[PDB]
Amino acid sequence: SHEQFRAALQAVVDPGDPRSYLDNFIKIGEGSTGIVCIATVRSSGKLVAVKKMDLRKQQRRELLFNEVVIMRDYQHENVVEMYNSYLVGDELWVVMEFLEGGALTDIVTHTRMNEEQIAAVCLAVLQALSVLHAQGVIHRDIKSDSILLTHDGRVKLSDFGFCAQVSKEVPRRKSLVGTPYWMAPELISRLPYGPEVDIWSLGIMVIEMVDGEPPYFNEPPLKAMKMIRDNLPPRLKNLHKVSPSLKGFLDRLLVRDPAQRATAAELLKHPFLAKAGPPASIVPLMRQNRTR
Ligand SMILES: CNC(=O)c1ccc2ncsc2c1
Repeated sequence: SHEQFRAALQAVVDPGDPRSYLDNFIKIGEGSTGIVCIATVRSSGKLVAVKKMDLRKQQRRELLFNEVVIMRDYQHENVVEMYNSYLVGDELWVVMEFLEGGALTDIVTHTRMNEEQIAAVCLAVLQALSVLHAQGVIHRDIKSDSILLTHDGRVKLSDFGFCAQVSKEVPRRKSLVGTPYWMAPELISRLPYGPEVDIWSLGIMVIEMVDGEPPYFNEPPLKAMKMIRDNLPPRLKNLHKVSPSLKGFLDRLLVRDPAQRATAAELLKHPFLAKAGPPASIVPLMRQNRTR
């Protein structure tokens, strides 16, 4: 019953209607759970983003609860700040920070990132992931689309709609969740899994940043998963174009056996990350500075 779920949700969200203090909604994007508008706080002129998820157009609508679990409990500097959540009509609305340097997908699609810039992205995702993983939270949809930048070039994780939680009582997850190309093979094999699955997907994102797209991006989703499961770790299209120090890094990420994969915390001490630049090194890549 759609109505029963709307009622369940009302019990966990902030009361009211944000359209009472917001002005001039403009669509800026779409995910798989919903769309993203920006609005203007009416009194102050600050901008915010509002994530709009229709309750009737979800694969599993119980995952919508993840938005509020994360907003309540797992806020952190390398994670998007989510301010309030409402039930509006038949939609859930999350008001959050507007990350105005946009998504990393736009950068990888049109640009050639260098290793200083790649290393800064990787560092900041791994800061986030170690902290989350230590609390047993697995993100489960790591990809360029999930990484947002501020105008001044600081990297934050987004799109926690598919995340899940592990612990002594529930030590592994079993669900088939994410975006096919970035899925870890243990996950595709339906092994029970842990946070190691985010480390694999980060690798795939490294390859995004190096090659421009993930492995097997030309096959339909179903066939490429078969491919990930069977064949060995995918190779850079452009192996010759990467320092041995970054090959050394990717090699610790794209391990098929989850037990021998690196952890977010171990990978923080890997030498490839010493090359990380500041935030400012990423600013040139953004569409508003790229051609200028
Ligand atoms: C393609 N753009 C986007 O999807 C986008 C951009 C900024 C932002 N700030 C909070 S959510 C969010 C999404």
